[PDB]
Amino acid sequence: MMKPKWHAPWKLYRVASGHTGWVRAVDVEPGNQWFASGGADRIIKIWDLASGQLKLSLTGHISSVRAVKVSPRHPFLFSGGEDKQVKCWDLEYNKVIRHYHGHLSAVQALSVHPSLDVLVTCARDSTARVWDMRTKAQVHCFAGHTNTVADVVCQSVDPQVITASHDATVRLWDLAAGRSMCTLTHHKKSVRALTIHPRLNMFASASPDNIKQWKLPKGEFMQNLSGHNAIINTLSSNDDGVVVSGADNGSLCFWDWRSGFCFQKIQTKPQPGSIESEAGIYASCFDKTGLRLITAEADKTIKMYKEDDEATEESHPIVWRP
Amino acid sequence: RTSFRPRGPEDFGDGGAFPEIHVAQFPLGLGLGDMNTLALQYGTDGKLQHDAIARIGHVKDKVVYSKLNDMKAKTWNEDDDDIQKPDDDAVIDATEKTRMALEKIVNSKVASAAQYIRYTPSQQNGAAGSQQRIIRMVEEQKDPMEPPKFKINQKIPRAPPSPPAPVMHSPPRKMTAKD
Amino acid sequence: IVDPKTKEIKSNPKFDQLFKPESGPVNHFKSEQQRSQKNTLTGFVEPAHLNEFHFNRQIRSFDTLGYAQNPTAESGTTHFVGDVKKAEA
Amino acid sequence: KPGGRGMPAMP
Amino acid sequence: WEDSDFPILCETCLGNNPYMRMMKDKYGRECKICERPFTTFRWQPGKGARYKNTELCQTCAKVKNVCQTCMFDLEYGLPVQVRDHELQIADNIPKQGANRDFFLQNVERTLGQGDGTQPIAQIANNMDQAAHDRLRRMGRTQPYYKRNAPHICSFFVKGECKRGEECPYRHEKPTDPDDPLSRQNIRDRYYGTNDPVAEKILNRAAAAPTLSPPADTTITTLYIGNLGPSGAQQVTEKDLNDFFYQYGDIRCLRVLT
Amino acid sequence: EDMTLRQHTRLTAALDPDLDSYKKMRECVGGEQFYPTADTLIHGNHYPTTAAMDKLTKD
Amino acid sequence: MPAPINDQAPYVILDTTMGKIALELYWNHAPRTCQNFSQLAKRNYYNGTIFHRIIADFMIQGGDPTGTGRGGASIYGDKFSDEIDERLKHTGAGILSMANAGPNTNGSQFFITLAPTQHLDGKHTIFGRVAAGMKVIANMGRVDTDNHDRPKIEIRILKAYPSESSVLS
Amino acid sequence: KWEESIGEIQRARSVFERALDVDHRSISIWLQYAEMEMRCKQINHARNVFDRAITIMPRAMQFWLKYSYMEEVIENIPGARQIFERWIEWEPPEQAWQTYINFELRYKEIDRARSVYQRFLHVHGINVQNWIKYAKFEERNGYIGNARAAYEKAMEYFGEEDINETVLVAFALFEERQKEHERARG
Amino acid sequence: TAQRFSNLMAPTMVLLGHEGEIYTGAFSPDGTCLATSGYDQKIFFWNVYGECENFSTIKGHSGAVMDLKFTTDSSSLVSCGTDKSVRVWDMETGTCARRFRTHTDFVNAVHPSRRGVTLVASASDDGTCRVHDMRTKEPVKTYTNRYQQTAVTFNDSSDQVISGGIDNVLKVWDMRRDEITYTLTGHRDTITGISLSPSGKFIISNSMDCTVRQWDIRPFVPGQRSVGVFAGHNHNFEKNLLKCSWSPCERFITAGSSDRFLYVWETLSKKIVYKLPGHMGSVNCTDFHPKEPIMLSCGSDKRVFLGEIDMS
Amino acid sequence: KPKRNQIDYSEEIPFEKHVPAGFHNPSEDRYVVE
Ligand SMILES: [Zn+2]
Ligand SMILES: [Zn+2]
Ligand SMILES: [Zn+2]
Repeated sequence: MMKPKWHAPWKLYRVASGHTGWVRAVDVEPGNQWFASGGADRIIKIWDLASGQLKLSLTGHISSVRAVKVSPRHPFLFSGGEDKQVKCWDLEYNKVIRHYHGHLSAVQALSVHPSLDVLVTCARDSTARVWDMRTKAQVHCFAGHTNTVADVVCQSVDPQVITASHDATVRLWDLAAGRSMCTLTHHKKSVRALTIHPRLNMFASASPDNIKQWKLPKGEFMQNLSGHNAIINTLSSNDDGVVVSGADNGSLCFWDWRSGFCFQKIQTKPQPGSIESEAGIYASCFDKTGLRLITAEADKTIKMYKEDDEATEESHPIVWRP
Repeated sequence: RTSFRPRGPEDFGDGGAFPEIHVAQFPLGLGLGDMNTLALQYGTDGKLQHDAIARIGHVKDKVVYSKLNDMKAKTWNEDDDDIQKPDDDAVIDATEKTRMALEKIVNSKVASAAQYIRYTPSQQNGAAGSQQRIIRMVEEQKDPMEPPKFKINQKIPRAPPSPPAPVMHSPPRKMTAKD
Repeated sequence: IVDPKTKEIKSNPKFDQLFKPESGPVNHFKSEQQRSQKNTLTGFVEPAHLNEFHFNRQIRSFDTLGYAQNPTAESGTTHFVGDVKKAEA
Repeated sequence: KPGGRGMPAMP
Repeated sequence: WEDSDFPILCETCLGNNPYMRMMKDKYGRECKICERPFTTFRWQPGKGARYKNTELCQTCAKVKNVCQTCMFDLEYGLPVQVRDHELQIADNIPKQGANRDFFLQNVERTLGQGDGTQPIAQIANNMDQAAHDRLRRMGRTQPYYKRNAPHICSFFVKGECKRGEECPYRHEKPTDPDDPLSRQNIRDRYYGTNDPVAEKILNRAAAAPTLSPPADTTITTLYIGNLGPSGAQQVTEKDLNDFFYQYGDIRCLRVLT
Repeated sequence: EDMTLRQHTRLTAALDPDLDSYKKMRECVGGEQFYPTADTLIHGNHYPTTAAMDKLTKD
Repeated sequence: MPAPINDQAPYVILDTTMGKIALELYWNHAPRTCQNFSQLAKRNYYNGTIFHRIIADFMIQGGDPTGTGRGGASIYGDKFSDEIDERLKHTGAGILSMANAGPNTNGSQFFITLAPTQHLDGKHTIFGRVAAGMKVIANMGRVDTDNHDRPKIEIRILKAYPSESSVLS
Repeated sequence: KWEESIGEIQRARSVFERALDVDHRSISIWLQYAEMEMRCKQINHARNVFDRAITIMPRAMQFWLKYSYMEEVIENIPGARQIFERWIEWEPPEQAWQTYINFELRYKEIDRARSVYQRFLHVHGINVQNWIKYAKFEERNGYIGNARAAYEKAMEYFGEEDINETVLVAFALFEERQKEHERARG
Repeated sequence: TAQRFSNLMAPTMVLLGHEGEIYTGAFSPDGTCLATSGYDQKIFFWNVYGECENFSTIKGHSGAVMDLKFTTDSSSLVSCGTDKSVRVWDMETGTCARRFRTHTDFVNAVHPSRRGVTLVASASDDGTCRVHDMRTKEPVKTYTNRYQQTAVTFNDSSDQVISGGIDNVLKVWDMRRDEITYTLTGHRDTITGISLSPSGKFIISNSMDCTVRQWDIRPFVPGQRSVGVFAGHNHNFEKNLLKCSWSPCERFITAGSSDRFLYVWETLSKKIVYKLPGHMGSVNCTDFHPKEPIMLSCGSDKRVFLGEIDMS
Repeated sequence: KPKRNQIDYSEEIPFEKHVPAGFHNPSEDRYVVE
């Protein structure tokens, strides 16, 4: 290894409750004012970021909402669910203006392209599908994977689409041609999560064996972030270099991206009346500053984490230990 | 050597045929027989490319991942050059290039539901005395009142997947019978 | 120095950087048809813009008289095609 | 717009 | 569906006039061999010809290296059955509907990785130079243009051509229906099975005279003739030396000018 | 994976190497190609003897 | 007493990704062509070049720094005249001959034969033969190529030095 | 298998090729596809099947074992060496290197088997038992000077401050068994 | 990275917007812009630099513009066409300053006097050279030759009119004598364009015989006036009036070609220096930028190509 | 009775996936049919 950059501890500071089913998705508005959250109660809840107050609950999915993205360039929120629907919510009317139909089974994730008017969506049907945001046309179907596609993330340069699957592969896609120009086989188990580093040309992906870092655009393997032996199903990368990987058992490890050193291991507590089997984390997001981590939980709460303001290197030391 | 003649493959030694000896020289099997299987080959790193099998049937795509040293860990706290994000010029150039590339799909998808050609034929017996033809290609007028011409309710198996990417795992971790 | 054949040429090479002939022997096995420069299965298709009037004139001369002016670029000495005896007479 | 020169056929 | 700028055709189908008018019709026909709709091209190869049009699609042309109308091979101008014989290309191409539709899809995928200028692997990469020579030495060199004349006028066969000299169709004897050349099928001619004209070629090519060594295995002598008279027309002993030491070690060369 | 060690160690214990043919082959092939490293281009295809192909078939 | 080392060395040795090769240079048949090849080798001109052409049972060609087949030069300036002399012929495989874009246009590009080719005689200048490594040249002729006879996986040359004999190193 | 039983080997091949499009990570299909070729004496087909299997799933020992064994039974033992060499290039588990050692020992190639150990300890040297097994091997072949040096290098490797009892006991019992009793006591 | 030779936005620029065969194209002598026209009758102006935006488009001809030249001060564009008319277009106004309505057939070529009073030489299918003075409706000179004249230029002193045509011989008319003082004989077929060297010592003349011949037009020449012959280009069955032009340093010459290639020859050696591809039809007109090493080429393909060349 | 709604699988090899190219020449194998 090499020298970790030091990162402050994160502490729990808010617990919003009000979903009646598992909170499956979270995303933060570009201006950082509010975050949406879908859940297994088939309702999308919009919450104020600074005060936690529930602005609005948007209802309209037939079953569990489990992808939610706020468009960086449009006044739109996109969401998909186990009912195979993908929906565009016009936030200037709080109404579903568009549907994207073609998925054959549950929509697992969706990602909204940072500079095109393009939306990509995963499903259990082992496809990622690319949508024209305007005309709802299915500009591509990425029929590469052989088991359900669990995550997708978009970026402006090639590979514009990266996809993770339960076949334990990650694939890099040519979005112009619509063909996978790389397959990263290194995971032993289902790859449920992806994150792209917001300021390095590098991305990460999680599976119960290992989180792996990858240099883009070729996707060559950098290093494992080893030892988080749980069904990891979220990855969030901070702007400063923290990465965090919440897991199905409700544990919540934070890592230095640069060294891979796991500096903190939170274990989440189920909120009252929930069973110890409900500790799990189903999604996480950073706020746009990168100083509030929002996590979505199997206990139907939304928990929020904040850097400990008073920590300093000499309070929480890192040595060298290669 | 001009007094000498080879005749057996061993007579040349390790060298090739002799141009000063005007006899038909076959320093190995070369030229004795007559002219499905790719040939094993050294790479530019001097290793032997047994994993050339993994490259058959691909469009020269990036999945050359077939060596252990591409599965071993690489630099930690990387050298800040390749790892830097692409610049604004790159994201702009990529956006426009990809935009117009998929515009051609969607416009041709929502529409789904003089000019000449100079031709240089290879069959040079040809048009009379001419290395080249030149032809006016008109477009035949479609009748707007004519319905779709052909059945397309056909269904056929998917194209087979692109050949297997090598599996590239960490070695197995031994299960005890306790596990 | 030289610039190989490419989908499009950006940088305007000199004559000697484009048209310098390929050195060395040539395949005994491939026929001249098979060695020929090509783009489709049977030849080099490329778009063209003729004058519509003169193009029509040359068709009808070949059809009706048996000869026409040669359509090739770089036609060299072969100025007429078809029944060249009538063209000269 | 900028562009480039397509190489034609030759004798 | 498949589309292109220009059809895969041989020069006898295009005619001697190097200036042509041609019509393009996207998806305008189904391919005679695979029913897939394909961009059709239609042209008249010179005056007195009929309007010809492309019959195969380009994948079926590429998967046999054949002209899209006449379906002769594009290299030698021979029928497929002759060429597939000499190159030992078996009847490998699937023929049943769903089976060969699947095959053609993979061909089109495979050729789409190439440069577009090659047929399928079997024929793009066949190297039997002796077989190439056998084909070259039997392919017709001149373009036969008579195969673009109009059809024979059935009303003239009925003896009642009511158009007279305005009739574009031919007023002449049909081919006798007992001759097997009158009874041809596009599928037979494409896949190269039971093709009448192929068998008439193969038989006459097999009937050509050939060298063959004698039973005298002790003989290693070749007579050489047509050397011309003595003098400046005669070949030198060096000429035979340079041409024939290519093949093997001459023990002796005797010149008889 | 452990049963194909139990098979393979059993099968290779039950295998008698013809060490006299080994030496004859070593002299014919030569030292360099007879002890090939991972990435030395072995030439000399070795298509088996029919006795060996039968021996493999029985195995 | 043996002659001192000088530019007219009898053998030149090349090392490649596929193999090490040694050539015997025919100074008494083509002195200008042999000295051209040696001085280019002495200037490391061939270092980093590739075999851009391979035709099975015919020819292996290399020695163009551009790898296009059109480039290359010579110590005399650019093109120079052939040294045709019919005491040498392309009598078999492993003949080394000087590749040219037609008569009197020799340059740095050289080709090695893989077959008896006695209709190329007089159109190219023979100037050596393979002295060692015909197994490598036999392997070179097995390398699969595209339809332009260019190897799909490159063979790269990166050594040039003269030697008094075919001994490998 | 059924197409093989009817003698339709070309059909049987295509069926296995179509099976591999469905699951290319199934070791059973690659082995059954391989075994049917070598049942049919299709040794060059079988070699191509194994080269693909070991290319695609390099960590599955069953392909390397079955392939190198086939190439050994068929008496192409320099082919078998290169398979083991290519295996060792993946730095495989300890059990892989043992089969390469055992391969060389069955041909009485002691100096070859020695070289595998000296590479084996560069990879799996951390396991003291690999280090003791080497010195037992050098001892059992009578290279007692190498066996002694092997134990002395073991002590050096694991560090003469972080001293390892298992080396000391094994080394001491070795010198005892070589009658170097004053060294054993030492 | 790669070498650059000009302020062009890219080493080659493709200018698109014409609707017909571009017969003619010229740079402004100040180097700021270029003007192009042909069968589509509109005259398109393009900046040489930046986006090369089509900043203006003059209209007014009722026929194809066969030839088009700037006046030397760049304040006016002369143009002539199949509407039997020469027109002078004011640059600052964009307007027809004069319309010499006096030819009786198609005007094939035009050339303004280099200096002094502005005179416009023109050659026509009526067989006449005419010199028009801006100040008078009537022409100053009418030189009736017997056969259709396709190309014209003044000499540099603007006191001889040089013309060629169907008779293949170039006439040189001396404007104080009103006689042909000498003729230049050597082309095998009809002349398609004549252009005058910057120094005025030499002219080139393109012909359907597929040669360019360089002629010495100086007052005294000690012998034969034929300086040399260039070859390589080709004229096809379209029989376009393929133009020709001089490099501003005179080291290089160009001519239009029907073979799609933009040909440059070196004046001293007569070797082809450039044979650039990229057009898809007859390259009808070619010109050099007056201050910077940039090539203009105008095709029958409705495309204009601008690009750098190494003028070494 | 005639059947035509499907390929007869015994007529020709169905959906034949051809064996890839490999370093060992497959045609050296001679198999005798059972
Ligand atoms: Zn078809
Ligand atoms: Zn045809
Ligand atoms: Zn009739």
